[PDB]
Amino acid sequence: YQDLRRRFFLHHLIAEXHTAEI
Amino acid sequence: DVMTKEEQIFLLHRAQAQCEKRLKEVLQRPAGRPCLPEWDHILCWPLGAPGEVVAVPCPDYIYDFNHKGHAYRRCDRNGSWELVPGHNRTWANYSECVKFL
Ligand SMILES: [Zn+2]
Repeated sequence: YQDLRRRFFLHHLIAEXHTAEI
Repeated sequence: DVMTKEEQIFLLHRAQAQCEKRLKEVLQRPAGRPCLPEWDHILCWPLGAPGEVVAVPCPDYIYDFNHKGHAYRRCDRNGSWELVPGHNRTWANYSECVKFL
């Protein structure tokens, strides 16, 4: 599950980050 | 061998500290008003010339990113990073970095 924990944290950074499609 | 969340967070902290040192350094150079290094919680954006589209390799310390890709900002002609109007956000395109997530 360590892969999921890490990736799900990255999800938050990207959501809060990648803004060109807003 | 797996990279833990805790290691990934450490690597972000290390990149953030490097970004702070970088900003302090370039601020001591001769300059006009380029867009300045900024930490966004993923990347340290480098100096940008007024007007230019700034491309950064998707960072190698983010284990899950597409390292063959680039992320993009734009420096405006006044030397300010381009914004997303109506949202409290700087414009940044990370689509290439996340295309296989
Ligand atoms: Zn969550």
